[PDB]
Amino acid sequence: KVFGRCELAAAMKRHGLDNYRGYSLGNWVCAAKFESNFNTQATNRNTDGSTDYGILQINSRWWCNDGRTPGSRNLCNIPCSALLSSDITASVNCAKKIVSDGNGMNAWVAWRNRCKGTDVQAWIRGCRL
Ligand code: NA
Repeated sequence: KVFGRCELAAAMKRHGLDNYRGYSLGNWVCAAKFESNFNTQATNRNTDGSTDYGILQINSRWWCNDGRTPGSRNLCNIPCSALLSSDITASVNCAKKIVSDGNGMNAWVAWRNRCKGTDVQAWIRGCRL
């Protein structure tokens, strides 16, 4: 599913991301925009053989099992295909583990390069939250 901007904000807010680990909702929306363009089914392959999955582009080396990533961990205890659902719950739950792990939202290179230090409140302006 391809979310609208305010639709995804609302969904993220109901799953408890606003201000999670001190990261306001506009941070998450901004990171989803550039990681995937709001498209749950998104995937992208990395040089090291891993793949990034879903709205938040979560990586199979550490966080999910795809069966084709050697030696990798599955710290979220889920198959990577669960991250492609129209129901973003599974991705949100996994992202809460990522952002708590020590580097905060710097785990998302699109966030670091395109959202960090910007007026990320823009991303939820206009929305009925
Ligand atoms: Na894995």
